Amino acid sequence: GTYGVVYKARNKLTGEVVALKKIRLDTETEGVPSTAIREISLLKELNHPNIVKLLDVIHTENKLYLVFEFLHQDLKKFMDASALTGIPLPLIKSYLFQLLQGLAFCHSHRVLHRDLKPQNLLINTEGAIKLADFGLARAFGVPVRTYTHEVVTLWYRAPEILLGCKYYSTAVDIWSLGCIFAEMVTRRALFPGDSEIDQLFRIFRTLGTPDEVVWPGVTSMPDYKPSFPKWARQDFSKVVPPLDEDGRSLLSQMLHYDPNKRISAKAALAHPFFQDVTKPVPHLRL
Amino acid sequence: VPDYHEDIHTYLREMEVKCKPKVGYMKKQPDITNSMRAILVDWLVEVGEEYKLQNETLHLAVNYIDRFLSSMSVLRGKLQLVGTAAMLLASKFEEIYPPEVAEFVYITDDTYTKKQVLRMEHLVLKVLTFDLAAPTVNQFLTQYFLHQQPANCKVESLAMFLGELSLIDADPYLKYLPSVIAGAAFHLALYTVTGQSWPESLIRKTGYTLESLKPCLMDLHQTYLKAPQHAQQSIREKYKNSKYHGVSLLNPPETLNL
Amino acid sequence: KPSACRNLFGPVDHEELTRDLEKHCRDMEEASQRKWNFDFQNHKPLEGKYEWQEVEKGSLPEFYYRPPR
Repeated sequence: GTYGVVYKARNKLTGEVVALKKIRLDTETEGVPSTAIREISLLKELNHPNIVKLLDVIHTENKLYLVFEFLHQDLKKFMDASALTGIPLPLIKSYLFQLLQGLAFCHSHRVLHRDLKPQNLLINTEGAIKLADFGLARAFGVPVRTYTHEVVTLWYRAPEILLGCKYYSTAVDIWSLGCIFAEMVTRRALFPGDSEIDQLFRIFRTLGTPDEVVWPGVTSMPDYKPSFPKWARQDFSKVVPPLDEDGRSLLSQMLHYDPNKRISAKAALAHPFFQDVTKPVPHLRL
Repeated sequence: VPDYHEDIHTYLREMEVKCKPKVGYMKKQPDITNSMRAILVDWLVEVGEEYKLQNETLHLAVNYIDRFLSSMSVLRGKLQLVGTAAMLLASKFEEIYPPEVAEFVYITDDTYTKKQVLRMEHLVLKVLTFDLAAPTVNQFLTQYFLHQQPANCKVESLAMFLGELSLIDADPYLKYLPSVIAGAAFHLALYTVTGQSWPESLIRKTGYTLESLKPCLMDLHQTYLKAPQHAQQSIREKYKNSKYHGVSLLNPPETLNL
Repeated sequence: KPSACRNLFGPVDHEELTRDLEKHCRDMEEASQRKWNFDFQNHKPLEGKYEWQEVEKGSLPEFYYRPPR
């Protein structure tokens, strides 16, 4: 499936297989895409074992080449492939741990990924999972200013963004990661909305419609509407049934409405859920 | 969510020492001068205002310019081209909606062509090796503001005003780090508006004191004092606007209390 | 017209300007083509040490061929 080819190559040493990525450039108007400008500038500042390495960039007369670290598969495809099998908890725990490491690194280097989804998390035969695609990433500031609205693939978009938050932060990436965590457990997306309003309603039905108590200021947000149906919060054990006490604890902390209360990637790294983490190789052949 | 504030502050302190243009680079330029540079930067303040771009975008562009001029020889007729290319790159990097190339060509009163702006863009990226995520005086100020006793928008606007003035003059500002210029701007602005000084909480954070900031402060106070007589006036005009509480109109103190 | 709309240091020799820029831009080829034994100019693999092979898009993660937004 999928029309086209990609140049791949193997050398030796530690970083032997690499993939070539190429961009055609508009010479009379626009020039280098700003997405490429953000990904290249930011990615070259993010050398971490859980962040897919940008190894080189070649800017020719009308083309821009990106030499990346090569990885076998992506999480969406892995989950699709394991759709009827079930990913072992030890492998789920290892993936989450590693994703938190990679995310924490991004944040401590003032970069928001802003588009964390299974398709952007690449995996290899050794049990490693890495963050890919920083085309929508942005270098943030302290305090954060107002940035691009309604970012993040719908299914993984935090309610702050949906409610029109004037300012959003690192917490938008933790929400996405919480959705992916829940998804690795069932292989089915947590909140597959069909529109912005549908996405919000799905979140409210699962986590309950937020009030001023749960999320101070929620009812003053730009896109908040008092017409919102008031759903009751459901037993967290019901959100993802297979998850244990520790898993549910972490997930609930990752899906906290209040972005100022939602757990940080570095804080999550110390949660008892990881008390037994290891690095299993995938359960299916890649 | 102040969870990463310290990590970030430390990371920026590390990166600013790297993304720092050569202090005496202008001597190596066969044709351009500090005065031509002041002229270029001032026009960029105007361009930033015309297209309602962020102040960060302006600071980034100046960083790119100085780094490019720190290694590339440029004749006076290509200087505005480097400036336009740098602003385009900073807009692409920082802005939600960056102005199109045609808008940048227009704004130069049609001095260069679209293809030319793009080839220059190609050249700046190559020379800077795509390292565009540079720390700025603006990024540090933004962090220091979180230490106001209590928050004052007039202090913030005046501090931002002082930080921008530092951009115009390669001599002496090229010799100070963004974090230092930001410290001096915050203190001078705070002192001017409230009579208070560099907070001790900020000494714990930065490790800077008025003593370490002094040299920058002496320079900055003089710049602040002579500002109404400067050949370049786009920043002063910009800060007369009520958006910035008309802070450029305020009177600088005669002396400081160091 | 607006006030920001200004030329700063005079008219430019467009023919020579474009030619000077073309030259300067002709740098990114050198050592990279060397390291990866690939001719980025002509998009043609070469030399050896990196066994370049064109693989079909369905065999590797879609990220690798995904175009910018």
